[PDB]
Amino acid sequence: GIFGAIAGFIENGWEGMVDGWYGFRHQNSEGRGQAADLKSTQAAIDCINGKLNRLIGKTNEKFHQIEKEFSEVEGRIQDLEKYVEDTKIDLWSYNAELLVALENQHTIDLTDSEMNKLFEKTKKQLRENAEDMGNGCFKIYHKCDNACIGSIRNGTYDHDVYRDEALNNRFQI
Amino acid sequence: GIFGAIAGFIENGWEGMVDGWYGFRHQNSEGRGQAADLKSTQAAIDCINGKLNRLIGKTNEKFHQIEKEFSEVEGRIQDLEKYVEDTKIDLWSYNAELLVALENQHTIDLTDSEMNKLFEKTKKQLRENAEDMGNGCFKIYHKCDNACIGSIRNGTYDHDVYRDEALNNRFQI
Amino acid sequence: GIFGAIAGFIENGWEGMVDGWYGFRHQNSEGRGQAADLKSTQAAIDCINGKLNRLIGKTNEKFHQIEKEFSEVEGRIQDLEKYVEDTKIDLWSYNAELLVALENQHTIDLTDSEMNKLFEKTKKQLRENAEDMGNGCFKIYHKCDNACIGSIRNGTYDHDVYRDEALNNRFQI
Amino acid sequence: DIQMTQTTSSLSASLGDRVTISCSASQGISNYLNWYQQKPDGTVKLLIYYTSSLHSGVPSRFSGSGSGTDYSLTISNLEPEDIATYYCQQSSKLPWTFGGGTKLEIK
Amino acid sequence: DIQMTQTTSSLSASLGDRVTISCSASQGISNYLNWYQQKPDGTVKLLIYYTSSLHSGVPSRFSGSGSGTDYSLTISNLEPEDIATYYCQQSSKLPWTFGGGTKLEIK
Amino acid sequence: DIQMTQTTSSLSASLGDRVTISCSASQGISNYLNWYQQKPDGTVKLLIYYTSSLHSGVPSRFSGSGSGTDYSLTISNLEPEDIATYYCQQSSKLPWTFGGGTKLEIK
Amino acid sequence: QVQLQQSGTDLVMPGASVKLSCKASGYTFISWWIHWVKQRPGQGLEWIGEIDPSDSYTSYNQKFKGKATLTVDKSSSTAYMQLSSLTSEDSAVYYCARSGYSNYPFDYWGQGTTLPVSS
Amino acid sequence: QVQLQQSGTDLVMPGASVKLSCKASGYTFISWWIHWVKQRPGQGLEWIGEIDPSDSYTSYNQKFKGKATLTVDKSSSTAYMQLSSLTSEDSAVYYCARSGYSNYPFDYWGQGTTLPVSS
Amino acid sequence: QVQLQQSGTDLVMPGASVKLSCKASGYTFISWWIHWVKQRPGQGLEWIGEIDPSDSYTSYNQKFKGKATLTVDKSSSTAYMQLSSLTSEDSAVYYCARSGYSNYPFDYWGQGTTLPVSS
Ligand SMILES: *[C@@H]1O[C@H](CO)[C@@H](O)[C@H](O)[C@H]1NC(C)=O
Ligand SMILES: *[C@@H]1O[C@H](CO)[C@@H](O)[C@H](O)[C@H]1NC(C)=O
Repeated sequence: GIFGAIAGFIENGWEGMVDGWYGFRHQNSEGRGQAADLKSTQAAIDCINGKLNRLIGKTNEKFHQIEKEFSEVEGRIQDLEKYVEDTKIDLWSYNAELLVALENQHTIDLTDSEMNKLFEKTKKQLRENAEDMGNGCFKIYHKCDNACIGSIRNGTYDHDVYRDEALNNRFQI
Repeated sequence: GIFGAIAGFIENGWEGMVDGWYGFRHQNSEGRGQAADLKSTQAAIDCINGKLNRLIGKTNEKFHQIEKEFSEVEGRIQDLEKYVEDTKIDLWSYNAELLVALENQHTIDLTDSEMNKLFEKTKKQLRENAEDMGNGCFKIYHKCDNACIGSIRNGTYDHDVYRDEALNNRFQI
Repeated sequence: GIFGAIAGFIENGWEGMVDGWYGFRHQNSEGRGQAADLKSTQAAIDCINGKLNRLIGKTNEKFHQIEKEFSEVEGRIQDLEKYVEDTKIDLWSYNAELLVALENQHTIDLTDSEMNKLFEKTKKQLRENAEDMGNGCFKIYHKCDNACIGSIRNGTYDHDVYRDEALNNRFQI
Repeated sequence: DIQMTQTTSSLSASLGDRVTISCSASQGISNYLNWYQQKPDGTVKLLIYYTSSLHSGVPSRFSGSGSGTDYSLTISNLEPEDIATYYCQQSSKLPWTFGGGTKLEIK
Repeated sequence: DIQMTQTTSSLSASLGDRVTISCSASQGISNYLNWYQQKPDGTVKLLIYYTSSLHSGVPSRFSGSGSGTDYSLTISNLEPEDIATYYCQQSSKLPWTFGGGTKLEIK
Repeated sequence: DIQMTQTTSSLSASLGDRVTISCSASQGISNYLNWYQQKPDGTVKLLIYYTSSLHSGVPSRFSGSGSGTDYSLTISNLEPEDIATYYCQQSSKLPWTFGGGTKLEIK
Repeated sequence: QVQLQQSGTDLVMPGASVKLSCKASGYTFISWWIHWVKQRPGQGLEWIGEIDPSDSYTSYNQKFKGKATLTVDKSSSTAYMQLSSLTSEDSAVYYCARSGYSNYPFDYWGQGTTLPVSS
Repeated sequence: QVQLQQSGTDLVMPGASVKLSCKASGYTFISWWIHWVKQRPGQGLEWIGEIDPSDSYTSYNQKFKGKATLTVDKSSSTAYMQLSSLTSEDSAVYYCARSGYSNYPFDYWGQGTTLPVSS
Repeated sequence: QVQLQQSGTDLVMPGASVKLSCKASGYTFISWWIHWVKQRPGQGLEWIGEIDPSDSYTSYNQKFKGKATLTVDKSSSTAYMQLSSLTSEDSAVYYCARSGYSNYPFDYWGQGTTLPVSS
């Protein structure tokens, strides 16, 4: 079961991240900006590289086996060898299909989870000073000199002076 | 990965939802009524029917094989044939059990996730117009008739024209 | 760990929780106190013991099989029997590794889901009488948070007689 | 009160031909019109619900379509067991108003 | 302050006897009574954390039951190593109060 | 405005030498220095972006490092195609200012 | 299977009050709504009102506001209409209908209770 | 294993002040609470106070409020309990106990420090 | 392949206005920002302005406030530059640069349009 961010609330992707996978993009009085989040990108990269570590490079040595191609036609032994080889090939093909499907589903779930986790971390950081617009953005109800945008991303954002002002901007008329 | 919706805050299923799988239900001054959500129902139906496409219909052709029932008692070869067939049957039975359990768990997680996603979408639609009552219904603090109820069910929500009326009743009342 | 609670907003676990798996901890005017949540702990134990009843026991009886150790060299039949046994061992080793990895991932995701479910249940119980600080704690604003009107966080929180939003929830300094 | 009308109060048709029961509404109902089969012995059954969905037990012979104000019910393979009176009903605005009825007859 | 009461200050029971030690509270402590064992040399050990939950390393002879204000501790297979003073403590309302004690003796 | 300086306006280095180009900023830029190479015919390409990441198509001989106000661009093995003018540009505050430009020559 | 059993015919004097019945069986009575339709021999079907058996929610037609009262019995799984002041215009066939909610089609109907209001 | 090493016997003159010690080993000192119980020869166990080694949270009994002060040393994993104005009624055996939290049962107990307050 | 095709060379009289062009091909035009850099024949690179093709967001340099006016054409995938009141100090080579965003680096550059402002 996916979360609702990668293709749901996060509408159409950004394509401007050339360094990170997840990140922030703001619009302050100083102008627009984009920045990547290293933690969620690194976590997703770590799990995907681990999934690659289970598969790439890990092979089993099989030196001597049975004959799998027969020029002559025979009875019980040749039929049994062909049956055993076909059974092994079908079982390993089913294993490969199931493994690929399960890891692709888990990778999609992981990326959706990481995007939702970053959104929820930002929402918990902002407290009652910002609002969920449903597009994935945060209408922050207090102006700042880009120091707040810097302090939200790393994780050093507090309510500070921007609590009474944010509440006054939220609750008017 | 249970999202805690189908068995969580939603106490019971709605026997009477004859069309659709997920839906809304309101209580207005113009009376009660309810209707289904086509998008989440179609997504769940799409994934379940995709599992049905990869399961139902696709069968491998096995024309000639080995003997699986023996009337006489020879030793070495009939015991390797019986061992090979028993190994194949045990491996495919384990594959069937694991596949059924994994697909059922993924189906239940998906159907929980769709309900949670639709709940979070209609929660983000009404920022300060509704409060989570925790039973699945939202206490929307303004005069909402069937027009705005269907607007919430529609995606054409405004959340700004009713904000003053939904902010006085939410706090002062 | 996709819900981001056990390694997410909860910075560390609690050594000393000797009765339950998930629990509540507070510091109000009547002193510090701890209690365990029986429902989420029991659900986690129920699913893990379901896995344990699937795995522990349920062993198939295999009385007569083929010879798996050979003291001499024969040729075709020896190679076929060794190939069949090696194929069975490799397939069952892959099945065991995949089953262990998938069930460990599901167990960790289930734990994260149960922690997030308890957190969201407490948040929906509190409604506007508390703010989430992002550490997994709930700054509860009225009085007697978990001594006399906070043993009722077993499902019976009134959240209406303590609608204290004027103290510090919506207040200016 | 939304007025629900049917033009053909009594439709005459033989066996084995398609009949089109047209149903007109005063205001605009999106897809909330349904069809009821009133057999002459008093038994009433629901055939088509929400203008496209087939009710349980209803054969595939009955079908319906339409959008806005004009609505239709199709019985392509009219059998002697299908002789009855057909009604409309809005499920859009209270109160739920029904149609005038359409009683078929064998020509 | 809740007063812990233990009327059987001194109890006599021989080997192999099911001895029951009861601790009564002033009011309901809601399943929060602990059991402690003080050996005569001076070592105190927790036996039953809360009620009907054995501490780690405690033998299966010790068991507990009770709810509300009446709680009991059962030693079904009393041995010379099990002869000690037994205390009851609540964990409901500060301050944490202990019982008068119960010393076991050989009759 | 952040004044961006490059003291080595003209640098002479032979082939195969590890040439080092240093760019200094007035305020601290936080690893937001970008490196641009301008060929003598007018073509400009991006080589190192954010001082530690290789742009697509850039050969592995180009590398960069630095923190705070001092950053460096390192070419491990000089080649005849690498004779060009190099610029440094910040990515911290508006306006986005560039360096004085370092021209590469042959001794 | 699902059925909605009704009484056949009730002979009621004019100006009196009657309590019709609609016994519900074969399904969970709480989960599904019960409606009421009146059909005159010279007129079409007329919707009277709806009832929610979970909490007895009432919403009647404007023409039948003071005429019918809808009640349910959760123990016996029956739905009642309390018709008041029956006149000559009230002589019609009354149907009880199971829908699912207020805005949903009537899934299963009753047999029809003819109520001749005459002396 | 979990041990709570305690002093054996301290001879203190009456009217003076003593600072008992309870060294904790075998477990993480920060994440487990430390209590203090006083047992007279003629009385039962009496809980004095509790300390949280994480942030030095203090909450004592009402009887022993000015008598005892609980401090911890996270570097040496030792928990102290300073007694002030010792009288003849303070001559008892003092136990240090590790519980797990404030309202949790005392898991492991110390050896007990006998404090004869006599001249 | 991604490239930014520009005009070759425009000979414009002094005191006139010019509209340079930077045709974008090989990438989605609305998802990447376009910048403008002026290089004097003796001096270095000087950033002028940036444009967001999605909604025509404008933010120029302080010196080039009234000189430049950045516009885009999403149909033809071209980004314009309305330079006004050209003088002797405006005769330089002008480059257009693709970018991920405002702070993201100049990924690809145009061929450069030389603008000799002479009579
Ligand atoms: C934001 O995080 C960075 C680390 O990337 C560090 O400079 C500091 O913690 C924060 N910045 C400031 C200016 O405090
Ligand atoms: C619902 O949405 C559709 C298309 O989005 C359109 O009919 C209109 O915007 C909405 N209609 C109502 C009745 O809200």
